[PDB]
Amino acid sequence: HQFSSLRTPTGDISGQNKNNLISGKATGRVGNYITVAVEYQQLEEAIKLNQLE
Amino acid sequence: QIPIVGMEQIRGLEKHWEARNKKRPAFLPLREVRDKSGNIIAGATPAGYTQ
Amino acid sequence: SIDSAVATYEGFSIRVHKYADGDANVQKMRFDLLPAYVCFNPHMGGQFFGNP
Amino acid sequence: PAVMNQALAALLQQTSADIQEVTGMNRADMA
Amino acid sequence: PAVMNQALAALLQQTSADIQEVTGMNRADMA
Amino acid sequence: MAETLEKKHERIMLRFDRAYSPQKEVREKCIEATRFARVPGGQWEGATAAG
Amino acid sequence: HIPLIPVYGKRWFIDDIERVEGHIAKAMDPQRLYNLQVSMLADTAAQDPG
Amino acid sequence: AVGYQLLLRMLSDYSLEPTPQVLSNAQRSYDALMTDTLVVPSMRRRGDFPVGQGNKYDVFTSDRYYPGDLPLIDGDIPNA
Repeated sequence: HQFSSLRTPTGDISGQNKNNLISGKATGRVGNYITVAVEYQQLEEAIKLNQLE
Repeated sequence: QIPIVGMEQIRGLEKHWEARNKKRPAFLPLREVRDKSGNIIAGATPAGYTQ
Repeated sequence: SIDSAVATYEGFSIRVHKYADGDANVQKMRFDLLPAYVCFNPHMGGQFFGNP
Repeated sequence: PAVMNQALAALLQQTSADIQEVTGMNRADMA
Repeated sequence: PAVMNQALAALLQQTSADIQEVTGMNRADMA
Repeated sequence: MAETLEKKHERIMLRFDRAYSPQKEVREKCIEATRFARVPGGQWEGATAAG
Repeated sequence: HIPLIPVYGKRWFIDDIERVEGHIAKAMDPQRLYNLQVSMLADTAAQDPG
Repeated sequence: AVGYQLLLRMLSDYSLEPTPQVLSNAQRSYDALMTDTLVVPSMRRRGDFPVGQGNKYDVFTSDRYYPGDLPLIDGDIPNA
C-alpha cells in the first residue's frame, strides 16, 4: 500500500479527506504440460536394444 | 425457545408481553385466529414455539 | 471508559473527568457536583434585625 | 418455562473434563 | 401450581460445584 | 571501522531489528498465555466491548 | 560470557526458529468455550422464569 | 403474473365471479413470480463466539472473536 499526508497548523483534520485503503493483487497462472514420450516393441527390447539408460 | 404468534393476534398488546419477566402480571391477553369472514378458528394460545 | 478521579474540599467531594476530542485534537476537563436541600420546619429560623 | 438444550450440557461436561485431563518413577509420574 | 425449570436447577448445581472447585509433600498440596 | 558513534548506533539498530523480526509470535503466545492466566479480566480479552 | 541466563519451561527447535511452551497454552480453547456456554445458559435461564 | 393479479383485483368491478381454473392459473403464476425473488438471509455468527486457535490470529489484527458492533463513547453527554 501507499499513502499521503496532510499539513495543518494545529492538527484539526475534521473537514478534510482521509486516506482510503485500495487493495490490489498480482495473479499468476499455470501453463501447459511438458511431455516427452517414447515407445518400442517387445522383440526389439530383447534382440536390438542395449544401454537403455 | 421463542413463541410464534400472528400479527393480527398480538397487535396492540406488545407492551404487556415485552415486560412479563420484570413486572408480575396476573395474566396475559391475546386474541383468537379468524377467517376472512370473521368466524373464529383457533383459540388464544400461541401457534407454537421454536425448537 | 473515561479517565476520572475525585477531590475533596471542606468536606465536599467533587468528581473530575478528563477527556479529549480526537479530530479537533483538543483536551478538555470537567468538574461536577450535585446538591440537595431540605427544609424541615419553617418555624425554626428566620432573619433578625436590630430594633430602634 | 425456559429449557436447557442437550448440546449445551454436553459441551459443559466435555470441556470441564477436558480442562482437567489436559492440565495433568515417582518423580517421573509428576508433571 | 408453580414449577422449577430445568435451567435454574442446572445453574444451581453448576455454580455450587464451581465455587468449591475454584476455592481449593503433603504441605505442598495445601492451598 | 566505525570511528564515530553515529556510525556505531545504526548497526546496533539494524541488529535489534533483525533480532526482533523472527521471534515475534513465540513471545506473542507467551504474553497471551500469561495475561490469560493472571489478569482478572483477561479471559475475555479480544471482545471486551461487544453487543 | 554474556551474563544472561535463560530459563525455559518447554523448548524445542522446529523450523530454524526456537519455540517455547508453558502450562496454560494447551487449555485456552476449552476454558474460553466453557465460559461462553455458562454465559449463554445463564442468560436463557434468566430470560423466562415461570 | 401481473395480468392475473390485476384481473383478480379488478373482476369485482363488473360484478362477476372468478372460476377455479382462473384461480389456479393465478396462483401458479404468482408462485412462479415469488420463486425468482427469494432471500434466504443466512444468519451470521454471534459476536462473542471465540474463533479457533487453529486460525492463527495476531495481536495487531485483533479478531480473537468474530467481528461485532462496538460502543460509542462521548464525554460531554452523561448518558451513564
